[PDB]
Amino acid sequence: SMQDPIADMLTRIRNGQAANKAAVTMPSSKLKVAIANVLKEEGFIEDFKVEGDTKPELELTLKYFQGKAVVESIQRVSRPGLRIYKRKDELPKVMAGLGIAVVSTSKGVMTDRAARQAGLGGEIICYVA
Amino acid sequence: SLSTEATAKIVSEFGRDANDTGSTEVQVALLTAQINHLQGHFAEHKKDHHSRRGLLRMVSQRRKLLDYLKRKDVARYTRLIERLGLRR
RNA sequence: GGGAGAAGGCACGCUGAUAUGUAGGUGAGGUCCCUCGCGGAUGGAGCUGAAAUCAGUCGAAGAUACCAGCUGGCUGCAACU
RNA sequence: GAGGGCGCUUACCACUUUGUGAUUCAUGACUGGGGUGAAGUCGUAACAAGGUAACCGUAGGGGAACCUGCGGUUGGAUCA
RNA sequence: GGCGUAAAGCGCACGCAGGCGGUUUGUUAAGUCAGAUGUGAAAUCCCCGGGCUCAACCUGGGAACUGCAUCUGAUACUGGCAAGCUUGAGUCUCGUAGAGGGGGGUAGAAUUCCAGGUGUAGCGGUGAAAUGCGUAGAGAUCUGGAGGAAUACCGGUGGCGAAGGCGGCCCCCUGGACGAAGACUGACGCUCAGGUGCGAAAGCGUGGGGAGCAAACAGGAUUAGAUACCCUGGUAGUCCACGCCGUAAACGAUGUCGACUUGGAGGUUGUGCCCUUGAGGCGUGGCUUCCGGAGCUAACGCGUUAAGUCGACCGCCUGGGGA
RNA sequence: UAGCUAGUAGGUGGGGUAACGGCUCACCUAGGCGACGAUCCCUAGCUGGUCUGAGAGGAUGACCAGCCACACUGGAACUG
Ligand SMILES: [Mg+2]
Ligand SMILES: [Mg+2]
Ligand SMILES: [Mg+2]
Ligand SMILES: [Mg+2]
Ligand SMILES: [Mg+2]
Ligand SMILES: [Mg+2]
Ligand SMILES: [Mg+2]
Ligand SMILES: [Mg+2]
Ligand SMILES: [Mg+2]
Ligand SMILES: [Mg+2]
Ligand SMILES: [Mg+2]
Ligand SMILES: [Mg+2]
Ligand SMILES: [Mg+2]
Ligand SMILES: [Mg+2]
Ligand SMILES: [Mg+2]
Ligand SMILES: [Mg+2]
Ligand SMILES: [Mg+2]
Ligand SMILES: [Mg+2]
Ligand SMILES: [Mg+2]
Repeated sequence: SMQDPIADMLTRIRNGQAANKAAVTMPSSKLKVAIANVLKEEGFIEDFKVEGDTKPELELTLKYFQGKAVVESIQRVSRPGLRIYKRKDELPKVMAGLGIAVVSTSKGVMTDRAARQAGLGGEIICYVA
Repeated sequence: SLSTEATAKIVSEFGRDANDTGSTEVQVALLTAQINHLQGHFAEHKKDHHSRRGLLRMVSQRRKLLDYLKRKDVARYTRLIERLGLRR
């Protein structure tokens, strides 16, 4: 069933990028809303919308550069079947610092660089490059 | 399977009015009725394994409503098994 | 179901106490119900009474006599009474 | 006279003993398969349509590979 | 790391434990994260050093001992509590298609046998044969009869079932499946070790049944042989009841559920709209077949019904023989 | 190896103990352990650390240092 909506978000992205789709849309959620935001700020997507009210529909506008998709890889890390938590001194960095990892912290979800500057750990949602 | 009158009668008897057609109590009475009716059917035939697999689906589904019912609200579950005479 | 009493072991008399005879069992007078007799709750008097356990005692020996299984293993044949 | 000690007496218990089990290592006439060789005898089941398509499960037969029945699969050739 | 074919998806299901879990507010702060204090012997290891001529060696201070326990805090995540939420799931209404199941009834073709008629010397079988059957009159043909099994045509990569599997027609009871609107319950969901059930054929118990087919068995042939392939016969068994057995290449050799990703031509079954302006036409749902794109793959291939791209749970694999 | 279990596990009290407790004793309760592996069997001293390894692990526990245990075999007190 849909027991992991996070992989679903990631996966809809991963496949739509692979399919040169201009955009993708999925059922929304606050945690998802926090991820579209981090992605925009790190220059991985154009923009997003949460259009809908009762059955909120989330929308990500994808991004392409040269014949390449801006998103080279995006994979789920922690997962309902095997949660991954790190402190601060164990925070992974992606692509040797290229790209980002999305982490959920005590003061919310942000990228590893941000969480690092604030000296905290949390549940590491994914890697992105 | 079940006749429109016997379902309409149960829907009246156990739901918050005539249209509460999906309440838990409603579902379990409807399941119970067909389960007990089929007691007659399967006493005879009995080699009707295919129909029984359909019956076990009704039973196991009835327990899941009762377990669901039992938690979210307890007086309604208790009242309900007494009213249908199951559980020992 | 059996085999099985398999096989093989600890007990055993006697005496006081726990209780001068306990549990039980039998069941009086009192009493009250009686639609009242060959009737009935209440009643626990008296009667009777096995084992059990704690402690003693005795002879060589306490199931002391009569009485009352020998037990085990390989195998022929036949099912069995 | 207290009290001690003593000796005896009960309890507990080691050494040891009797019946009966269960478990392990070794061994055993005879015996079932199994493996390996020297390239023996017998055949020739499978591989090609392997000269009766092949196999699975099953049951019977048969010096042997196997033959034969029932069902199933194609991992069967040939399909103007 | 893997399991379509190399070793590997249980034959299929329901399902307790168990692991997993949609979305909004609130709370809580267990898991989590941040700060500290205590602890984690020293030696060792490492860092920077000192020391014996160097170096092993010895040593000084720091690192580190990533662990634990408590304590003050953080609330995004996960969890526990409460209130919900309708888009997952389930119920109700009207309907559609179907060899889905169980039982009863019935129908017409056929083969076998018994009775009878006519009729004459062969039938039958094979590569050829012979066994066998026939002048006690077979076979061929007509008639009447008995009995069992199976249901031609339709019949189709057609349909249904969870697999096994299920086809003449009628009824009775009965399970699942899909569509259309609409209403209802309001996370009731996913998966399953154990367990529980189902489970072709052959086999087995008991009692019935017995036409046809047919292991065994027997004969005639073929053959160097011929325990066979072919031929003439033939018993179990195939059939029914009830009960076992629990296995198959039980196969798509592909576990189950949900999400996402270019396309083409069909078959099948719903239903909206359309002038059915006439077989047709365009839409929207269910199942299915074939070809293929990216990607995947060792290749063969798979290819929206994945072997693509993720996600929760299970089963199982670890060289060959031996087994 | 899938059940193990009567001082067995809990209770009231007497004793006992340097000290709590089935430590022990009578007396009530009928519980206790275990699929998160109880018992059973085979084996073994435990750690700091050692060898390997980028690492995670894997192997391992002479010399050194920390705890337990033994003292010809089994049983027992005795002194302090
Ligand atoms: Mg129906
Ligand atoms: Mg005799
Ligand atoms: Mg051959
Ligand atoms: Mg052949
Ligand atoms: Mg065959
Ligand atoms: Mg491998
Ligand atoms: Mg294979
Ligand atoms: Mg399968
Ligand atoms: Mg240290
Ligand atoms: Mg120096
Ligand atoms: Mg929460
Ligand atoms: Mg039979
Ligand atoms: Mg024959
Ligand atoms: Mg098998
Ligand atoms: Mg293709
Ligand atoms: Mg005490
Ligand atoms: Mg030792
Ligand atoms: Mg390595
Ligand atoms: Mg000693």
